[PDB]
Parts: sequence; structure tokens; C-alpha cells
Amino acid sequence: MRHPIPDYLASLVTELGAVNPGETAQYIPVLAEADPDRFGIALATPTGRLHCAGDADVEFTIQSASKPFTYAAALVDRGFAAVDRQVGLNPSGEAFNELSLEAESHRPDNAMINAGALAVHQLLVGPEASRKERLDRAVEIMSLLAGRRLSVDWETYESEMAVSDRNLSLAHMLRSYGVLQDSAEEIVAGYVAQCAVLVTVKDLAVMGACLATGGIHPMTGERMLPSIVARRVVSVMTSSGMYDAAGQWLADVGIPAKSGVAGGVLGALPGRVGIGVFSPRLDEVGNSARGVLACRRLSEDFRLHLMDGDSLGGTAVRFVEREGDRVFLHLQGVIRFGGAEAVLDALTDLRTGWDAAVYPRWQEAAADRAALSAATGGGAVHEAAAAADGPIRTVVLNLARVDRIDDVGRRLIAEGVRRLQADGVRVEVEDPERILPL
Amino acid sequence: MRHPIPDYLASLVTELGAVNPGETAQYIPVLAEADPDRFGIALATPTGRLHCAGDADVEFTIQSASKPFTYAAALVDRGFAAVDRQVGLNPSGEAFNELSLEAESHRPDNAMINAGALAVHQLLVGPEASRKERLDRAVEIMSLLAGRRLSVDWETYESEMAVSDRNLSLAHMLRSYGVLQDSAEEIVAGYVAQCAVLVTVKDLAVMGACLATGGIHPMTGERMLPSIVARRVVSVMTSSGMYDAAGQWLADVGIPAKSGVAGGVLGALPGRVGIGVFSPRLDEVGNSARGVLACRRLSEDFRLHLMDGDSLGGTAVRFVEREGDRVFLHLQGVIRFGGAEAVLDALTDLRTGAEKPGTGWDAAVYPRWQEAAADRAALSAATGGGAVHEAAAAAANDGPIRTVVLNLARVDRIDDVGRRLIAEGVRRLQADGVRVEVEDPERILPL
Ligand SMILES: N[C@@H](CCC(=O)O)C(=O)O
Ligand SMILES: N[C@@H](CCC(=O)O)C(=O)O
Repeated sequence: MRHPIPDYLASLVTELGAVNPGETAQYIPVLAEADPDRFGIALATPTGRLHCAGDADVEFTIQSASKPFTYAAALVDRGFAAVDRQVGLNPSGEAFNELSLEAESHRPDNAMINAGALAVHQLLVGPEASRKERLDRAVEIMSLLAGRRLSVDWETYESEMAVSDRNLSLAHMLRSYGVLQDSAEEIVAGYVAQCAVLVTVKDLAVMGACLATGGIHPMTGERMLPSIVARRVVSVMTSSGMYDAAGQWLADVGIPAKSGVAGGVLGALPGRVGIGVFSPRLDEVGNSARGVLACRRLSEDFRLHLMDGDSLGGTAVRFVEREGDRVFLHLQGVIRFGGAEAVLDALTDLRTGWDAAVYPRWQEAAADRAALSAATGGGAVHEAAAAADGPIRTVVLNLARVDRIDDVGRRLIAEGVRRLQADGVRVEVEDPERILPL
Repeated sequence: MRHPIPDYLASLVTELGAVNPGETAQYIPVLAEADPDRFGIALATPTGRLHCAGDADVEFTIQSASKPFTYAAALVDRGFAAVDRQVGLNPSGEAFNELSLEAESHRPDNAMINAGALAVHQLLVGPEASRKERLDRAVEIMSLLAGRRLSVDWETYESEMAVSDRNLSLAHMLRSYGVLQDSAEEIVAGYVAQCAVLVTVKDLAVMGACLATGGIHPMTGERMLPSIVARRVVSVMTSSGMYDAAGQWLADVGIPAKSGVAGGVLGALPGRVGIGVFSPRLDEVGNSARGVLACRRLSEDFRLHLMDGDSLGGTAVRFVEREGDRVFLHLQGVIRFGGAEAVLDALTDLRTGAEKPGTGWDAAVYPRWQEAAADRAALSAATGGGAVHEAAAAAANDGPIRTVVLNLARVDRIDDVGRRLIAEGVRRLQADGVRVEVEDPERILPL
């Protein structure tokens, strides 16, 4: 049986590919001459898959879609305090207003706009890194997330460097307020070379997937970025990535994304998918036309959105079974706050230790324990209450099926186990991969 | 034993409660004279719990925290087109600029600002509804999600209606541009009563949990709002709810919220928790001081954020076992795209096809990706793919798969998207000549 996701994408490409509105970026010939007859799309999933269709293996300069990764690098290289001192978090469009530096927060608005991107590149390796070191770094981060060594399309680089007055202008202005210490030419060149890095739809998908999973590379399970850095990045993309697109992106699409003038659109939906789309021609706001439209279709056809509540919740509890005086409680999945909250509910539900008259409806609902759990997604948390003959003397906490867990989850469960013992219950933790400590 | 969360809240109340900066809303004497020494907090979970501490049961007027709910009611009653024609989605602070109305559509920026909230109330029931009908509707939507009949604190209403020149100004300007049809006084009076609805920290939490779950009441499991509407409301809260707070709320805290000048703060984190916080005094920007500081702490202490990836994913697959010619594939949790993708992955992973799968990537090009895909189990746990890998393990030397048992008993619910995908994956399995018997006791697969 062939996977149905790739067939949907191919069909989508064929459908939306029936037309090709707009025009390629004109600012440079190398991009304007670009063959417009191309259309590709790819999906990178946490499940290590890469569903694709169309011209998904064709390279193209990543342009500003590179902004979120160099941003991540900078945060990793210098820490939040150093980056936030030069780069703001204020949502904004590309148009430059000096008041953002002279007054307001006194720094470029955010890393998605050119002014911010310039400041970010300036920050890359360290306070005294060289021009080459910083570029190598920009090329490196995008390469590490992509999973392969990427290259700069110098033809494009030169082409753009000959017509970069605007970026030089922003760079010079930033220097004026201390945001840039090196020369305008040095930073603009780094930023331009950075935009010239070649990637394919698939590359972008994988790259976005790293952010989508919170810094974990979907193809190797290796943590590429601290979850805190990955969140900051996707947050900023959400606030300004599609700032000037039609309607209101977050409310309409809900898929954090960024478009490049070469036609590539990057998407990253936390906990679900990384998106890459390639379509040369741009709409009037400067985003890939079909690229944008493909994203809107993904959001609707698959009903994906940043605001949907697709969480582990009560499913963190695989099951709760009772054998005489001891109860077996098995956990599973990726346990964070929400997962841990459910576990504690299960523990407390084992009677080892609102007003029902005010809310009669709430009581008739909690009466059919399994039904309410089904309608809400409590997984197997309800089974605990079912377990609670004689008194429970032992509780085995099995974490074999738990993929991973954060300190918050570790802290909560640990505290949970402690209070169980404080009830006189013996608790033995079966943790083969020992992920509970620390 | 005692649930640790409520005790965490209590500590937090005691801690943050050591000080009490800012001051009560000075615009009306009723709110300005309210006892400042009050601080409560509550969390309403999808599971159906209500953890709280402090003055979590003291009523207070919900004020602007009523905006996300009246907005939901309008969408339900009028439909997206009708509302979107009068209420924009553009993020903005409360400061009003007539320019926002000179646009081609002619509408205030969003439902979170007064101008928008006024436009919202005007839409509440229908084109011809009466004043009393709309007010009743506002009080209703809020009551339905709180789980009890709420009431308007008329003492507060009167006090504020005597000093509503600013909102009267917005209402008049909106009329000038055709956003409001009835008198400015009628609409402003409705919106002010709306703000006088009495709620407690617990009420806000439950109400917020309703949005957080996509429109499902955590205490009953009943759907109160279409998920498409719940999402629109939380999106809008995210964009403008805390527009003028210090830093950038979405990035720093990541908990879509809204504060009311009476001291109450609403929270709604998709799929995880509904938040209600109450602390009378406001900061310089006009939000509850401790209320806001409490949300920051909840965000940091519990590592809660709109951007974290707490998804079912591969866990949608409970397990995949095999007995000779048949495979038992059990699913679970709340399945939507995420889970369904993982399921299709498991079905496909069973090599029931005559052809060999297309990896999409070149093994010789990504040696690191191969080595990882080798220890299938390790890659799965490091990822969060649950049991999807057991499928490839089942495929892994003697005998073709003839039967696949797809059990959904452990599945809480599935959305049409996943319901469509799984149905298609099952059809393709049968197209391979594999017998598929779906054990679906609660019939959740059809439609
Ligand atoms: N290299 C372009 C950016 C292209 C884009 O917006 O993606 C510039 O800095 O003007
Ligand atoms: N009812 C108040 C709004 C309170 C709030 O901002 O939360 C007003 O219109 O002035």
C-alpha cells in the first residue's frame, strides 16, 4: 500500500499547478531569469518521514527563510541577553522606521525583518569573530539542521551584492545606534551570502521539522537546539514571518512560516510537521504565490493549526490494573506538564489517603467516568478510580513505554511518588532506561 | 494523598502575595474602592480537575475578559463572513485611530479592543435582535461555559455607565462608518453590562479551559463551541490579548491571555489548561499586576508555552504485535492529523506491498540518518513516535501478513481528517489483499 499523504501532495501540486500567477523577483537578474515552471512541496514529520511531491529536489537560494536559523545560532552562540539587546521581539513589517532605534525599544524590531537579520548575523559566533567565521557559522547551522553540507550560490551572491543599497542603508543606520560594530559592507555581505545558501524543498522541511519538534532532528533523534531556543524562533516566525500576507496568518492558517524571494516557503508547526514549498513566482506582497496557497491548503485540508489541542494529556497513562493489594500503573509517551498532571490525577484517584449541588450536570458526567474521559481525552486516567477487597499496599510505576520526559514532568511525578509513600504505600519504579532521575 | 499542583498554587499565592504593587482601576469608584488585599488563582484541566489556591472563589466583574466569549457567541450566531465584515483580525492596542476604519473593509482592528468588542456586541444575536436579547445572549454564552447562571453586578454597571464618554466615542465613530446600526448608547450599555458579569477565578479557569480544549467543556465532555470558533478566539487573544504588556507576551510567556480592570486574568493554553487569576490592583499598562506575574510564573515553573510540541504523534499507536499470519494494531488517544500520520506510517511499515518503499532521501547521502533508522526503537523514543516502530519490527523472514486487527477501543476520539486518512489507509491495505477487521466498539470511525 502506498502512503496516502504523498498522493495528496502530488494531487495538490497538480491542482494548484494548473496556474502560475505573479512574477519572479526582479531585484536581480539571476532570480528574475529563473525558470518559473517549477512547483514542489515536502513534509518532514517527527516520525522521521519525508512525504513529498513535485519539484521537491530542485535547489534554490533560501533567501530570508534563512533568518530563523541564523537567529537560532546567535541565541546558541551568545545567549538570550546578548541577542535581545540587539534584536527586539516586536512584530513588524519590512518597512523601516528610525523611531524603533531612536525611541521605542531602541533596537531593530525582530529577526524576521532585514534590520534584525543584519544584527543577528553580526552576533553569530562571538564579539570578535571574523567575517568568514560568521558566514561559516550561518552555513553551518542551516547545514546541521538540514542534515547535509549546504553551499552558497555565489552567482546569486554577486548579483545581489551589486544592488544592495537598501540593506547597506539599514546596516549603516544600525551602526549609528551601536547595533553593528563591524562595517556595513561586512555585515551586509555576510547576510547576502547567507541568503544565497542553496536548499531544496526537502531541506527546508527537515530544517523546519527541527524547530517543530523543539530542537530535535526528526531523522536522528539528536538534539540540535535547546527547546527554549527553538520556541523563541517559532514564536518570532509566528508574530512576523507572514506579517504582510493577506488576512491574518495566525488566525487564518496557524502554521508559523517564512517565505523567500527565490520561491521557497518554510513552515514549522510545533509537535506535528516541518514544511517546505518551492514556487518561484511571488504575489504582490513578495511571498511565493503557490507556496503561500499550498500552505493555506495544508492548514485547511489537514485541519492543522497552532491553536488546536492535540496533546498527550491523560494518554500519558497507558493503563492502571489492580491485583489484590498492589496496583500497576504504566505511563507512556512524551511527558511534559500536561502528561504529568494526568499522572498525578491517576495517583490521587487511588484513594490511598466544586460543589456537586451547584453543578448537578458536572456530577452526572463524572458518574460515567469512562465516557467523560473519552470525550475529553483522559486516556486511561479513569482506570485508577476503578482500581480503588482491601487496601492498596504497593504501586508499581512503570516507565518503559515513556519515550521521554522533561524536568517539569520529572519533578511532578517524583513529588507524586513521594506523597504516595507518605501514605504508607510502597512504590517501586520500573525504569529500564532510567529517565526519571535528575 | 494530596495533589501537588494546588499546593504549588498556594505557595505561589503566598510568595507573590508578599507584596501588592500598583493600584485599583481609578475610572470608577466601585472598582477603585474594592478591597485590594485579595489574590486567588485556579487552573482547569482537560481531564476535568480544578486546582486552585487563595481567593479563588471571590466574585468580581469580568470586564474585558468577557470579550473572547461574546466574540465566540457572535461567530456562532452570525457566521464568520458576517462577523469578519465588521470585526477585523488586525492586532492592535486599545489606543484608537480613525484610520483603522478608513480601510476598504471599514472595521475596528480586532475583538480584543473596545472598538471591536462594541462591534461584537452589536452582532450578538441577529440583524434584528433587541437590546435585552443581545445582553441576555452575552450573559448566556459566559454562563454556558462557566457551567452556571452568571449575573450582572448592576452596582458596577451604573457606576461605569456614568463615565463612559470614551466608549461612547468609539461607538459613535463606529456608527459613522456603518459598523454599528443601533444607537451608541444602546450598544455601549450592552457592552458595559457585559463587563459587569460576575465571575470567580474558578469560573474564568473553566471558561478558559473550554477554549483550550477546542470548544469542549472539561467537566461534562459536551461541545460548547465548534472547534473552528474556539481556535479563532484563542488566535485573536494571542495576537492582541496582551498587546501592551512588558516584553512580548507570546514569546516570553506563550499563554494566550486577557486581563480585566477589575483584577481578573483569563488564560487559555490549547490542549492543556484554562487559567483564571484574580488580583484587584493594576500595573502601569492596566493589567492585573500579580495576575500577570502569576501567568509568567506558571509559564516558567511548569514550562508551558503555545509553541511546545506536546502532541500525541506516534503514541497514537498503542502497539503492533504479530501472531504468524496476523497483526494486531491497537490505536489510542485523541487522533487528528498528527496521530493519523503516525498510523498511516505503521500500516505502510507493514511491508504488505509488492514494491519496496521510497525513502525519499539517499542513504549514501545521509549515513547518519541510516545508522539512526537502524536502532528503530532508540530513534522512536528520542523522537516521540510511541509504538509506530513495532510495525516494521512485525514485518521483519517467513509468512505474508493476511489479517490486520485494527482496534480503536483505546481511542478517545478522532477528527474527520484522521477519520478520512485511516479509512483510506485501510482501503489500501485491503487493496493489497490483507483482511482488515476493525474492532470499533464505540463506532467512532464512520462518517
Ligand atoms: N536577500 C533579500 C531577502 C529576500 C527575502 O525577503 O526572502 C534582501 O535582503 O533583500
Ligand atoms: N469595561 C472597561 C474595560 C475593562 C478592561 O479593560 O478590562 C472599559 O470599557 O473601560
